[PDB]
Amino acid sequence: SLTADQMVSALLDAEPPILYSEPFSEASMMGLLTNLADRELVHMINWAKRVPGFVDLTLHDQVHLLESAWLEILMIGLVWRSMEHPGKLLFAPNLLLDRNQGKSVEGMVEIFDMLLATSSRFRMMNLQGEEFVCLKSIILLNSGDHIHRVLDKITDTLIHLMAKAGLTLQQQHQRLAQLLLILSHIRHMSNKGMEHLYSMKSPLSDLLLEMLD
Amino acid sequence: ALSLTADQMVSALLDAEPPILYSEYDPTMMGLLTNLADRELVHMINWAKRVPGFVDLTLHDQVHLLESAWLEILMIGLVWRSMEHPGKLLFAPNLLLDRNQGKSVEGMVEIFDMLLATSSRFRMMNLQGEEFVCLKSIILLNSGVYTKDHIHRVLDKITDTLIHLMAKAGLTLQQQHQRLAQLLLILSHIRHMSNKGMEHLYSLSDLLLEMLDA
Ligand SMILES: CC/C(=C(\c1ccc(O)cc1)c1ccc(OCCN(C)C)cc1)c1ccccc1
Ligand SMILES: CC/C(=C(\c1ccc(O)cc1)c1ccc(OCCN(C)C)cc1)c1ccccc1
Repeated sequence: SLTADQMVSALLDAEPPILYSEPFSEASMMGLLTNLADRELVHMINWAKRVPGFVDLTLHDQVHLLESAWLEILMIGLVWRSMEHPGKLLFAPNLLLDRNQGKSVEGMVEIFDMLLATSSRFRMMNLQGEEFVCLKSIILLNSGDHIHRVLDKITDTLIHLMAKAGLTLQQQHQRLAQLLLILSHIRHMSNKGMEHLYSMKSPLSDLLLEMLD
Repeated sequence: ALSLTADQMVSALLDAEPPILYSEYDPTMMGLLTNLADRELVHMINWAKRVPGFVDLTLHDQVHLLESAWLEILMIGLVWRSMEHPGKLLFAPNLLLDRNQGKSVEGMVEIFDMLLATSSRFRMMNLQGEEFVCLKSIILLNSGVYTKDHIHRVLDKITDTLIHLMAKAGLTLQQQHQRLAQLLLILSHIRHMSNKGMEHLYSLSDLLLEMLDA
């Protein structure tokens, strides 16, 4: 219903805050991130409810979308924070880790490097905040009819941002392609992430349902 | 390679297309799929070498891109040929499985329904052959690009090719970048399905370098 520019403003206003973290072992480092993550998830839900077209979906669909996309969203949020910190990841203002410390957790050295590669790619493209919030909304809606019309609106919005940037048509859809292809790499990183979290001993849906309702 | 046109890009990719192989005739499942995939893999190497700008890369990079994308390439091919067979996957012309047949297969418990939905998606989008071969080429160059400027230059060109096909088809410019977005978002799902497959298979850098010595 809305215009390409008020879509930007609405999403920007719905942006979650940057939370603070609470040598490392494997269990203490994953304790830090899990905590930050679970705190971060509360704010993600409130953000999702303010993404245009989300609350119009059934509760069953809202939960399902967040359930499959939550790690993707945390990761692209992490990458966005670490953009101006080459060779490092900004989990929190009080938790900036280089590649060296990432070996505290086994199997995390691979995922770590994939996040750093994404961060450099965003810097190479000089990703804007107006585009970032658009990419993040797409992730929430795509990873899981009405949804596609909303997704089609975000595409127009992204194009609108690139057209106002002074870009000709060729560089516009080229950049659009470049951006969306990164999401495939983000999905990949999430998949490898779920594995590791599954490779651990023992409520998201409970948290999702509790806060969404 | 960077100086081709959209029509020359399409023409090169279409003639680079691998043949649809058959499952081994033996009247008297993962074994059949493994056998089929390994024979398909040999044709994939020949195809990849015909993808514009792929041979401009080093031998090491060619191996890396293929080891990262091979299952995605096989899966999108599976989805493509299963398009006009609703609610059923066409692994081979003589190996056609529907859902209940597929539910009883090793670890295809998750991806079968995903592959069908992807096939449903392409069908209701009316995916053209010219678009398909473009998407498959994109997969080849993009899957391992993060795990280099020439690669992104070829990708941008395949993007230019896709847009041209949509403009010629008679789509408005708004419909053009919308369709392009839809197609590329699907690649995320295909990446997702591949990961699910790789894991199950996990329970190479070698053989590729062997095949590309040709
Ligand atoms: C990439 C860092 C990370 C997590 C993370 C990323 C971004 C962010 O802002 C916060 C954390 C991470 C770690 C643990 C985690 O667990 C939450 C789920 N619990 C309830 C099991 C989630 C994300 C991670 C995820 C999986 C495996 C290893 C590490
Ligand atoms: C989706 C069907 C499939 C295979 C397949 C897909 C498309 C195609 O055209 C042909 C086959 C599949 C099955 C086995 C397989 O193994 C080859 C590698 N071997 C040496 C381990 C590859 C793909 C599969 C992949 C992973 C797990 C379970 C099934």
